[PDB]
Amino acid sequence: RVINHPYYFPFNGKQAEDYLRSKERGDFVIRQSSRGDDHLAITWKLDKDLFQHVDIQELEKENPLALGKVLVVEGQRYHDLDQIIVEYLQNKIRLLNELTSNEKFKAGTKKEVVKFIEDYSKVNPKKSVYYFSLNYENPGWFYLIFKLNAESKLYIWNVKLTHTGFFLVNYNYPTVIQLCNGFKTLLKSSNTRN
Repeated sequence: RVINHPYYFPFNGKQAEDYLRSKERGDFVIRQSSRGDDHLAITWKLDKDLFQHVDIQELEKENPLALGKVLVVEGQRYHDLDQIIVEYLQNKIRLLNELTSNEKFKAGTKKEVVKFIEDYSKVNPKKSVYYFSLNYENPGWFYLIFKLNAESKLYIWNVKLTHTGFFLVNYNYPTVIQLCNGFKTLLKSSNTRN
C-alpha cells in the first residue's frame, strides 16, 4: 500500500522505537500496523526509552489497498492523518507536558516515590500527601501515589493519559487541576461528595 505522508515509514513497532530513540519527546512516525491492511499505527516518544504505540483503524476504504476516508483512534473519528496529528497527537503531547511540569510530578520510579511518601509521612504524620509519577512499564500511564496521614495506608491509583485529558476511575479530567480535584472527591465517601 501507498501512504503519502512526510512521517510515514513502513516500520514495525521495534524499528520505530529504534528510529525514535535519539529523538525528543513528542517525535513520532506513522507506520505499518502489525496485522491488518485496514490499520495503521503511530509510534511516539514520551521519554527516555519510553514509547507509545497508537492504533489507527481505517473505515470506508475503496479497496484493500486504499487509504480509508475515515480514520479511528481510541474511539474518535478523524478525516485524515494530518487531522490526527493536530487534534489527537499534539493534544496528548500537550497533556503529557502539563502533567510532568506540575509541582506534584515526581521523576523516579514507583519504589522511589513510595519511599519519598513514607519518609514524608514520618515527618508530617498529620498531613496528607500525593504525587504523580510515570509508569515506565505501561507507557502512557501515570501512578497517583498518596497517603492521608500516619495512621492510614499508602495507596496507588492509576491515571491514563488520553487525547482529551487524564482518565482516573470515572472521568477523563481535561486539566491537571480538575484531575487533582477529582482525586480529592474520590477520596470522600459517595454520600459526602455533594
